[PDB]
Amino acid sequence: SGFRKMAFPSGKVEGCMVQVTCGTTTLNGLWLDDVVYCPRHVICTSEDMLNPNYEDLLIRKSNHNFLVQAGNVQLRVIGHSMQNCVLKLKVDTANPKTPKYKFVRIQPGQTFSVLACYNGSPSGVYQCAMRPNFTIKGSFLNGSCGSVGFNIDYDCVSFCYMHHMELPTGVHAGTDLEGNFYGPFVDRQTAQAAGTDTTITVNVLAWLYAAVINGDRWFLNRFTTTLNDFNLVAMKYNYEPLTQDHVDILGPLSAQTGIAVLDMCASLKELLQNGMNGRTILGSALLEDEFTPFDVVRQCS
Amino acid sequence: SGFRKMAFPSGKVEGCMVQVTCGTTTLNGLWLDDVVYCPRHVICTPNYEDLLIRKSNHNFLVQAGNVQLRVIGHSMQNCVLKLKVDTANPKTPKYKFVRIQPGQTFSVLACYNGSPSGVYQCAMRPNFTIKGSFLNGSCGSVGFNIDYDCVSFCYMHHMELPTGVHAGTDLEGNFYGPFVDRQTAQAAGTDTTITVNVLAWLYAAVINGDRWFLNRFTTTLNDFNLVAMKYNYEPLTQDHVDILGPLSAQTGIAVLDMCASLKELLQNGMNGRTILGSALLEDEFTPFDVVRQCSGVTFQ
Ligand SMILES: *[C@](O)(C(=O)NC1CC1)[C@H](CCC)NC(=O)[C@@H]1[C@H]2CCC[C@H]2CN1C(=O)[C@@H](NC(=O)[C@@H](NC(=O)c1cnccn1)C1CCCCC1)C(C)(C)C
Ligand SMILES: [Cl-]
Ligand SMILES: [Cl-]
Repeated sequence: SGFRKMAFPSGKVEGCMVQVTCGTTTLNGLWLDDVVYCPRHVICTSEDMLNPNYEDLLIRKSNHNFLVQAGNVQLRVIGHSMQNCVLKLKVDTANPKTPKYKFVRIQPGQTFSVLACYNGSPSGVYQCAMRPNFTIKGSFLNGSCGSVGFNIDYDCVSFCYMHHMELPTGVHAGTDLEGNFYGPFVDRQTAQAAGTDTTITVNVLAWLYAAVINGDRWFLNRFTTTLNDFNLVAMKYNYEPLTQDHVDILGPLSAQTGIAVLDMCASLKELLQNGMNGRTILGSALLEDEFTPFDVVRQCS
Repeated sequence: SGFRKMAFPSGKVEGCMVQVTCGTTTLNGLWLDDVVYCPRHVICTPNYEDLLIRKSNHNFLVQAGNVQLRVIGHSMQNCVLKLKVDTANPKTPKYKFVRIQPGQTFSVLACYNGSPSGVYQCAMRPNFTIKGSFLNGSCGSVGFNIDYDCVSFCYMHHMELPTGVHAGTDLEGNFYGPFVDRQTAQAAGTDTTITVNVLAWLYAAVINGDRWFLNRFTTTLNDFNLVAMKYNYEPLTQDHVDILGPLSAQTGIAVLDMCASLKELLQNGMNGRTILGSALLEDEFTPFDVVRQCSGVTFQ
């Protein structure tokens, strides 16, 4: 029993972390096989972060302008290339600690573990979600760029995030491991508005199912709703629309608990109307939206 | 910016986890140097001395991945089994065994069949339980802190209590709390809130720009402790005040000034507001956890 914000064990990722220095900029890189991946803005100066011409800056660099440190060992850079907003440094050594891995681009609502690192060394591991507005609510200080997000379903590491910047509201933006930003963001210091964030409805329902599995029934009611009436109400609380895909996805937790998906929707509608009235669900006084249907089945079964 | 429930990096501990099988019971062991540690209840179907006498070394199946370890010795220490093996763990980190106090936090590496499955942060509750997340097969999962490349092992998981909270031992097999490794009736005591940790988390909030709950008021240790008692909060000691000293100095909010904030929150509630995305007063971050996370301390 119990229900925690549970991260993946970080060891497979810790053995991939290195420090990358170009100029006076030091940040983290990810060493897989004979390639180090890091944010391309490691090549930028103070005098040019508004409108950097990355192609013009990179052509001016030598392999020897990149200092790559794995523990107290310098790796030899024998080549460099840019893929979207990630820099790929070819190095003379394959990482002997390279795990089984893949690169996956995730959808809003998906969860992943972050290993927050400084100077190529890990500080901590925590759980995050890709917000509907394509930010993440991370915990990152200066130096954390090149920290990664990952899942480890079944001994294979799925890299899904690389950290690049903090927005003025204190939330975070970054790329997949192909260097494509999540959301409308660019690696420039120009002003860039994050969309209004919304609550991940399918995740809140998954968590209510986790609560029932763990023996909490207080918030259930005798009512049902149509999907369309649910979405009309939930939109008024800045909840994401629930789609038929989401209803299908909740089918197995519905089967395990014997509570129909649109019956649980009616419970959520009442909780938005009433609040908790001094009660808690799985030790929270708020409706939690950073557990996916898959995360609930992983932790509860 | 940002403030998350952050665990220690788990890599040093992942390389120590093994599967222990005795008869029909499979659970987790911790492999350090040439010894595997696990709950003594692995030998059960209790008179532990007697049950153990009847076991030869080959009764204990220890697997480190798909490699069998050879057991050459077995002894009991309190409620832990120590299995001597013929090979030292070449992945043994710098470590020590420590016994923590109620209110102290640590990371749990939840494991099944000797395989790490997840990591989370929790606190030893004032009632000596932990609010963990554990299914059948999780016994022998361990809790730990890291302090500059040294792993301090503090917890080994033994059982779930009827309310769904968890009980276990230090790595010398001494239970936290008034629990026994027996199928008899046992209950979590009334729990209380870890006051010094709530104050640390309000400092984390202020560092992260969440300031609405701050007020002009200050209090006394004596006046606040009468309010703490009233709200089933642990007493705040002068040592706790001294421990929050760095956060007082960094934020400009003295501890008894923050206590007057906490009094108002206990008396009044949060009036529809949140702190660091919580509608509850969070008590599973220590002062050291807040300094750690907000200053970017790393592990070697
Ligand atoms: C990272 O590269 C790093 O760890 N570097 C090691 C120390 C040497 C670093 C992480 C900093 C917290 N990231 C950055 O420096 C990035 C790079 C890459 C893209 C832009 C630059 C600047 N930057 C930032 O994260 C900045 N963020 C911003 O400038 C945002 N704007 C504001 O925060 C802001 C605040 N008040 C008024 C006006 N603007 C913008 C917002 C829109 C998207 C782009 C970033 C700082 C300010 C350094 C956090
Ligand atoms: Cl996805
Ligand atoms: Cl969290």
